[PDB]
Amino acid sequence: NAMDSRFLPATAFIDPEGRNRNEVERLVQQVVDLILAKLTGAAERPPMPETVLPGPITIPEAAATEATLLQAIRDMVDGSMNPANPGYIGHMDPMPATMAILGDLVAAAVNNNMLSLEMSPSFSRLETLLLRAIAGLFGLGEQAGGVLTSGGSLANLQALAVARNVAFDSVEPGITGLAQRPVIFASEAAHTSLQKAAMLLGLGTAAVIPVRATADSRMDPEDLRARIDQARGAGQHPFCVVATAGTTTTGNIDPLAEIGAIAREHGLWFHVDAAYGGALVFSERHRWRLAGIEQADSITFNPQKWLYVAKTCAMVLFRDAGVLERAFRIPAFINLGEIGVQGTRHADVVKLWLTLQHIGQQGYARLIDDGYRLAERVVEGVRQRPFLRLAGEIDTNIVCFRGEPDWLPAERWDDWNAALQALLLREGKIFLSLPVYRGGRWLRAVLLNPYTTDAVIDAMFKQIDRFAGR
Amino acid sequence: AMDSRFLPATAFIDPEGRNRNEVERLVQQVVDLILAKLTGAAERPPMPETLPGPITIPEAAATEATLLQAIRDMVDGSMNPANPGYIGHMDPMPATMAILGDLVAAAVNNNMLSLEMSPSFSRLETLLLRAIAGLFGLGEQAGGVLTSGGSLANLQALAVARNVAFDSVEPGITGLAQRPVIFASEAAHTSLQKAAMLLGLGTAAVIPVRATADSRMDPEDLRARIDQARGAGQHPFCVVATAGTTTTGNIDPLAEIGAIAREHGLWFHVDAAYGGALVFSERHRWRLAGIEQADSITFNPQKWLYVAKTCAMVLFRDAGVLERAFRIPAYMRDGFINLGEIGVQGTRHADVVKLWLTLQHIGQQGYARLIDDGYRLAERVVEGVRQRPFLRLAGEIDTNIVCFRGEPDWLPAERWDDWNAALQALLLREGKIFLSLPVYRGGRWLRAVLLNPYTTDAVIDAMFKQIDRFAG
Ligand SMILES: [K+]
Ligand SMILES: [K+]
Repeated sequence: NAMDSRFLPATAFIDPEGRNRNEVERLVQQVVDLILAKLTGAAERPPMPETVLPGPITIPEAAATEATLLQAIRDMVDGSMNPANPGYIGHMDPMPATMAILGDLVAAAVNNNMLSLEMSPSFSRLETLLLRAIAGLFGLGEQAGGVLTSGGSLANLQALAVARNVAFDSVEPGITGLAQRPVIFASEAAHTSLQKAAMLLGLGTAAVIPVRATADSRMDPEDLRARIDQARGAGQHPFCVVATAGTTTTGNIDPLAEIGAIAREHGLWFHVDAAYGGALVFSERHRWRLAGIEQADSITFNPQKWLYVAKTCAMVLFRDAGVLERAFRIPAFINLGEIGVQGTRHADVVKLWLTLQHIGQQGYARLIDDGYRLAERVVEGVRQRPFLRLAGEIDTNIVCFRGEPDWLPAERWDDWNAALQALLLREGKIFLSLPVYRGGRWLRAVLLNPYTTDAVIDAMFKQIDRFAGR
Repeated sequence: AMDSRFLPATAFIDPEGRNRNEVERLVQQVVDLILAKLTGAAERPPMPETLPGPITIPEAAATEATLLQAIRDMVDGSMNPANPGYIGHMDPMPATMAILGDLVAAAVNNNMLSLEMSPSFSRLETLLLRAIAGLFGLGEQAGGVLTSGGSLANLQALAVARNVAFDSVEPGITGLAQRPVIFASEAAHTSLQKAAMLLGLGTAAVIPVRATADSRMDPEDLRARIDQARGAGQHPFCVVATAGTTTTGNIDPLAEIGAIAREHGLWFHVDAAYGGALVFSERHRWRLAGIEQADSITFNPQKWLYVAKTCAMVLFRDAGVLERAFRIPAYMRDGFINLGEIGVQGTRHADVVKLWLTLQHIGQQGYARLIDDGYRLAERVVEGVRQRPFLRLAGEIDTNIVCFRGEPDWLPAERWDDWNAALQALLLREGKIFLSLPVYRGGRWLRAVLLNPYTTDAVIDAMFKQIDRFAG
């Protein structure tokens, strides 16, 4: 009735008996052609878009023309960041695997819902089985399981929610009746989704007690021990320790076995935030760096980062999946909505499973090796240059470094590194990020793009030398 | 390393064109496969024909043929809301542009975490949500963020309400000596209880207000409960009204409930996850009267605006509240606020692309027409029920949702639940018609959600003929 009417475009929906197949096929092909053109041509667009500024938006009364829509897609693509450019080396945001793109097409077309088994009969079972398999690569044991979540922040929130619920039995009565303030410990280098989660969970941001990190940005276990004693002495109630496997700024890995041993000694939930570094489970050569992770009560891991799955794709894993029934699920197989922060949720398992199959464990082991190799080339270039300083030793394919030119007052180093970052981008078409770290602005390389080469790295250093020598 | 033996030729799209031909062919095969399933969706039943073994992640790359067969299997094993007989849930066939929008989003793979990771999309999302906040009538300060589902939008609205009432961003709420509570209809969404658990309030902090026979919140009982809460030494801080209850699709009286919230100094949140779409219908939008005074609104285009999941938002009448009462005191190099700092999520998929493309292609007039046709089908179901003395309506309808059940006099009330389950199974197996069967009022009820643009009077007629045959 609506679709026959003059108030809907003939291609607004796909007629399920094929009546508008030809019109629908031509519209789809125009969008597919445009996208393939932009992506097979991605190196023609710089890593960051040229500056334009947009006016107030209006939602039209009448249907837009296919022309207007295609032009909108064109402008949206041209105005977006372009991590497919070999020069894009700044963030844990990679070009997507081909199958990941196609898996989201497939997911959106069937439009199933992870909320319940009846709404995702194929997908729910697959996600549950795949995450058991992944939990097994982490060595979490037979009872281990998890859920997919829209982002690592939600995975951290859910881990901390469970750790809180187990410590305080807070599912039904909440935590406002408490005389001792609950607190958690994390490296001073750990992700701010811990503070955001602590605020959301009613613990407040201050409940995340920072633990000293070494010169190489790894948590100091002796300091963790100190801070736990201090918390107890102050009448606080520690309930969780978060170790990070791949810190956001520097990509370093905490000493997971030692941290875990301290958490267990003190009866604290041990959560490992392996959002980035968890991908090392696919590399024989580098997997040892995660040693201790197998004793975690929970793990956060984001395939959208180092496994090249188009955003979002992240999970939280529990060593005992049964805990979600005990200390999460509200009073009322298992409909996944009941045991996640989200209810309705897009079927990320489609792009995850298709991606994992097409690249394979050996494929990831090779991508990971090549990331390390580029990273080590950056480290060597920094070592050859007295005016550059490394943040510290690297644990992953991330290198944080900055200029500390001795001919400049330190008060002007932030300006110097900001200027270098802008120049690398403008003239070298190379994007580094510029995080705040240790109270200063540092440059940050994340060597993820499979098409970044040694030549790009040598090119960056050449322009750095030219900038340094004015 | 693409040059290596260890990765398929098409694992990634070479940014200088080197595998363009191979990538095009692979992409074309999946596109053609998906179009056949969707242009052929009426041949697949609304639900798949009826356990898988443990999964193994393969060492070596899978063949393109294995991958294609996986897609075929996954689709054939999926629910199929595109079937005209799928009429059971708030889960629609996706608009064509929403499918294509997600294709575009995944291809450029930007991140809504921050402006520099989503330079065009972050500004577009902020401006579009101001525009939508304006349609809801929230005023010039109104703004919002997209979220992955309405549960997160409800979570975020209730976090902000709690933070404003208790100054809890930094110290938390463990210090409190009177328990914070919220009020909501006994018909309201369970994401309130889940949100309450997450926020540290406990599931019991959601105090249920009596609803009428038509499943609408009773403003008099809300007042009683607020009085009772304060007498019991609780601290009310928020009232949630629901515009479109999940089971029956009813709309709370937003103006009266909001008057009562404002009278008692409580945050007024409207969960318009479903019914919010009425903002695009001149003819039905009056049903939301009072919503314009809300402190916050949850709205889910993935429901009645046909945007492929997920797509939802939380809107605030004063978007500055997010800076004041949400954002943490404080990885990247205008003054614009990175959206990750003012949402529950940090990294987020660019849902704005399918939303904006869909809104433009359907337009306000298209939605008004879609909504009308939904009310027409629902009214046809209501009429069918009225004619059959063995069927009972749950109550008056407010949206395109109809909850009803068999209560046949010739069977004892104790057997009604099994009668209705068996009818639901029958409609599905014989009729190829899917109705959901929620628990409501301690009973099993049938539930029709009349969303598919291709559901016709004839589908409804067939459902009633199967019901008649079953009852005879
Ligand atoms: K150096
Ligand atoms: K009747």
